[PDB]
Amino acid sequence: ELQEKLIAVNRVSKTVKGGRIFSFTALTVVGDGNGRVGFGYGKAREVPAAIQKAMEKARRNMINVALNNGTLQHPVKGVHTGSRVFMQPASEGTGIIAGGAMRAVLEVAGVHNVLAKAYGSTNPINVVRATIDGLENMNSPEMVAAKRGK
Amino acid sequence: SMQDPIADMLTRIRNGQAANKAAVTMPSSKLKVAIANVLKEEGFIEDFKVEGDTKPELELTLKYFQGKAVVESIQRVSRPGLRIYKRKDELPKVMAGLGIAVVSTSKGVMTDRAARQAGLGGEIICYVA
Amino acid sequence: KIRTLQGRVVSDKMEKSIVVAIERFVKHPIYGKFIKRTTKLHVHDENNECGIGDVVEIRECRPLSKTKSWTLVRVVEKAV
Amino acid sequence: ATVNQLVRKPRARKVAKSNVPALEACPQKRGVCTRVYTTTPKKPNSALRKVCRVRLTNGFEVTSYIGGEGHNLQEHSVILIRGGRVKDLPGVRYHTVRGALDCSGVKDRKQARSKYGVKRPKA
Amino acid sequence: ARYLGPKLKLSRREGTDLFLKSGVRAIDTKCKIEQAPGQHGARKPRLSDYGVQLREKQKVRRIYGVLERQFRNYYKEAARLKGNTGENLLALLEGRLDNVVYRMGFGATRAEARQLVSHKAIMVNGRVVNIASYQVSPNDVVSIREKAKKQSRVKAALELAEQREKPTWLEVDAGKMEGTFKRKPERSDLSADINEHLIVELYSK
RNA sequence: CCGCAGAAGAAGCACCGGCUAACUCCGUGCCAGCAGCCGCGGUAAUACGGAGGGUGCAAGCGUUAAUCGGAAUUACUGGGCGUAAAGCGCACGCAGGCGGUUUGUUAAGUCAGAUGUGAAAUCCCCGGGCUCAACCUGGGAACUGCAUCUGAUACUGGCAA
RNA sequence: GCUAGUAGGUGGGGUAACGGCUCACCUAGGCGACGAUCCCUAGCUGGUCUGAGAGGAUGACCAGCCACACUGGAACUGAGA
RNA sequence: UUUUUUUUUUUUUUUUUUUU
Repeated sequence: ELQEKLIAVNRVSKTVKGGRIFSFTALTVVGDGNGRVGFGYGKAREVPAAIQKAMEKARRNMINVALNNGTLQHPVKGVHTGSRVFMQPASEGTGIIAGGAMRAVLEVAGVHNVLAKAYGSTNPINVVRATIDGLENMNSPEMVAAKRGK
Repeated sequence: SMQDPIADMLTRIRNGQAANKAAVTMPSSKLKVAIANVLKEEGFIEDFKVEGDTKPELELTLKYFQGKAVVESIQRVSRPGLRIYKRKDELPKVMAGLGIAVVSTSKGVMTDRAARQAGLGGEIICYVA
Repeated sequence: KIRTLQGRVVSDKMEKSIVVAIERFVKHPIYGKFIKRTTKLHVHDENNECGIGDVVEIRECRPLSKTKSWTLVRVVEKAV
Repeated sequence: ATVNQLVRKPRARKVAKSNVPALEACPQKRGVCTRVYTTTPKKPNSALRKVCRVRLTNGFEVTSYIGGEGHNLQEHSVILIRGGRVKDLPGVRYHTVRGALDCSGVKDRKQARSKYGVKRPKA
Repeated sequence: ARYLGPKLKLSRREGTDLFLKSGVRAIDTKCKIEQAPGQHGARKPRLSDYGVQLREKQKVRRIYGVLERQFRNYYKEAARLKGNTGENLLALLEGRLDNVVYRMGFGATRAEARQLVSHKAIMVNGRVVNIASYQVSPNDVVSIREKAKKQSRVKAALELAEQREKPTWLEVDAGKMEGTFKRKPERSDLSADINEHLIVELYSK
């Protein structure tokens, strides 16, 4: 019962010698509703073939996000070249008021109380890369309680 | 480091603790040894020792978990003359509730939580998280 | 209940007066450095024992002439 | 891609370049009809359009467009002034909502409704 | 000023099994969903990420029959209130005077019930509050007045609601026609099929 | 409020691109023309200009004179120095900024309190009187500072070493 | 680049009460790049068109100031002009 | 780090709608 979505695309088609060339790309996210989120890229000679190749890569493992219960307990750094980025939990009761530019990557797991819109860049790639590569850097309750105990 | 007493105490626990060491050692100072104490007793470090008693050195067992610095999210916010004195209910309450900060006031160096409960404001040394 | 400032003797002209002027301890809402601007501490001296070179304590008395309120009390910082 | 050439006109189709000099207070004003003209040979063969000058104290001389239908917009009048310098007009930097006084403007144009202020026809 | 009709035109876009006309013959067989309700574009329409919340403001605006006026003046205080968007807003439209009387069965349609309440046929504990945005809070009471209490339309409701799901949030008498909300409506069992938070997120776009 | 007498007596403008929002049948040839960022018209003009229908909404509907929106910008509270803009070839000293860090001591700033100010309509919450929305309101609070004093000592500055 | 009774003593005089507030006088003392001269441009407050809000901004409800009402300067008469 | 075998060649107008 995994959930499977696009986010972004290119027009990617230029002049040459010689006439014009074109391509078909995709940036997609997948997840599993108990807490697991992931992401994958692709390309083809054709539209859905690129989406296919992209989602097939997105189906890889999916990071179990530290949720307790409907949303998550630390601002884990999504570190990139300035995105910064962080998200902010809301008090488990009001919705996913996140940036529609990157909301996908948390609605594929049904994370119901997290907000923050597109902080330092007007580009959905900038934040969607920044997040998954910094979500792997999360800590469990039992890990923050070893870090401040044993 | 003398341009900002006692600031190097928060940089050195970031440096060594990123840099592969379970250990760091330095000369002691009028606020640092109380900070070392609270960092253990909350558990952000594994131990501290103090050594050469009549003119002592100050030594902390950094917590080299996954090879990454425990004090990576840290900020030392009060600076020279442009101090940060805050009232008993203006105090830090960070990370949506999970905390914390380390302060100093009319009973010593302590956590912001333990300050809020004693009902006192103070000198905001650092946001530990 | 005296207001006791810590005055450098910074001018002498009058047979029974001295100017002990230091910074103006009444503050205002601003950045975060000390209140380092003067106030005119004019003082009816008579013993003249503090001369040029002490720092003197003082207290609030009548302006027996042109707003010259204070009198001398004791030497806060001796002779240099 | 050489920006000094490129910036002038490149792909927009409203093309923002509008030249609207002078200020000295506000744009929404009263404007005396001063002295009528209908002179000046141009490419748009402008017909019956008496485009006059206004005695605005602004640091140079200026002119206004006739702003709406109705042929009498005499030299003794004093109408309202507003921006909207169509590509057609050289020199001018305003048009006019001109049915004040005795100059009337819209005559029996039932379609004009909220755009000029006219009443209903025969329902 | 609340739109008046063509009332089944509202169903031909707001969708299936609405309260507005609950009762007889029209339901399914002439509200044309699955047939082709908008025939010309029927071949390949689309939606929008915002548009799909917009049709759900429309759900709430037309199923209960309230103005753009009221949608703003219920949200006005919903920034002071303490719960979810579904409590803060959608519950109130379910329990304003012209809506609660339909719910108990003092009228047969959710467009008839408003006309009734402005006609001085209903009271609140004595108050003939035709100001039908007035909202009837729990354990205090709403009644049809004496000279209108079993008056034809009422029995065309009460004999027809008898075969259907009557909610527990409110309680009535079906033989002397008076009642109240016995608790606050709950976003679980409020039985409106709506995603009750869309109508305030629609401000954030 | 209570009987007669009748749905009777009570509505419309933008318009319709795309922005929140519904589209076509036609016109005149960068005509006449809106002109806010965009976009429209260069004989096939989706909103220029006419018309058919319908739409957003209903004592309302577009739009206007200013200016911040979204947009993060004069930043003790809030900052960017490869970029827009961005450590100025160069530092003789005159004032100025930071003056090495701790003992014994000190509390003026630090912080908490007791007591005063802010009669009454706040902001922020409830309970109600009118049929009632409103309105009319009463009740509950919070006000950094400044005053007068009781303290608690980790900084800010000092004092003796 | 600003002082003139202005800066300090002398001591005469009168303010309910202070003082170059000031005369006369003996002497030249007072300020300044830790903003002295001098002008901008303005109604200012509790509030609030708008709130994590800090900024942009208005001063006009009630009054609080003023300040009038022809250009008014100003004395008198009145507790109160 | 020697790199002058002649200097010049008018404006257009291409450009298969659109949300994804």
